[PDB]
Amino acid sequence: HWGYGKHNGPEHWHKDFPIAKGERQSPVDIDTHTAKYDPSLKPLSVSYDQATSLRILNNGHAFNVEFDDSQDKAVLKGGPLDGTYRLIQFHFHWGSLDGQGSEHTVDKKKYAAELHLVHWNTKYGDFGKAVQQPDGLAVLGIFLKVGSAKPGLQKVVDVLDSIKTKGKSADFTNFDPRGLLPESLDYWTYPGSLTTPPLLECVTWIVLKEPISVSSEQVLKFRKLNFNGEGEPEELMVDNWRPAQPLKNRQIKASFK
Ligand SMILES: NS(=O)(=O)c1nnc(NS(=O)(=O)c2ccccc2)s1
Ligand SMILES: [Zn+2]
Repeated sequence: HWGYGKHNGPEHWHKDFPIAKGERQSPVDIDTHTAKYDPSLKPLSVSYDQATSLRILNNGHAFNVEFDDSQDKAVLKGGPLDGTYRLIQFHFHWGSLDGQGSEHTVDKKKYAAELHLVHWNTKYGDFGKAVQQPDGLAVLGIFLKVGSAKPGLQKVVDVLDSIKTKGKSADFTNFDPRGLLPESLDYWTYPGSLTTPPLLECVTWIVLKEPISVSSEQVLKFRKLNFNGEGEPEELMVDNWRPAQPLKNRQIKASFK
């Protein structure tokens, strides 16, 4: 099965998922001097006041926090988007060391981790249909740097011991993702793909300029998770990030100058 090890990592994915060598794969390095300011881009509208989290799951390559998306509770609109996108899950990618872990990079700089808030376009009726469309998903990406603790993250950090191995899940209600956002919503955007198999090219990426800071202790707890199932030999869940892919015939646009 695919994963992040030496024998089944990103460099091998293309044998089972040939779209890995596609025209708009992600992630990609954001060159801040060649990104184009676009004054036509609108501010992001993040409406998370009615979000309903349900549970947290270790899926063997990350942990997902899942939300109820049966109704327009937590939605993303505006920015480069047309239409309403519903939040369905968030997850992180992180490194074994503080100098790596993010998927996108900024002028080749890597961050300690990257938060992905995944949303789908409600005009396609369900998530499975949305992932088959070029504008079906919108993922909000937020960088994490190591510094002062993020109070909003601690609820997540404290439950990780309950889902240490693959396939474990726990109830995770009344979590407010607003506590994970930076102060500013300035962003870069480009058309891209999921960064894990099946690597579908259905994503409008929105990457926030301002990182959030988390403490060393907080990220350390991430690194104690396991890729393996219970009873299996222990493999720590670290470096679950895909390297930057070529930009090809794409333009990254900036919401700010
Ligand atoms: N890193 S990333 O692109 O946001 C994603 N990686 N895995 C994801 N999972 S997911 O959206 O629930 C998903 C699950 C099944 C098929 C397509 C997408 S999103
Ligand atoms: Zn992701």
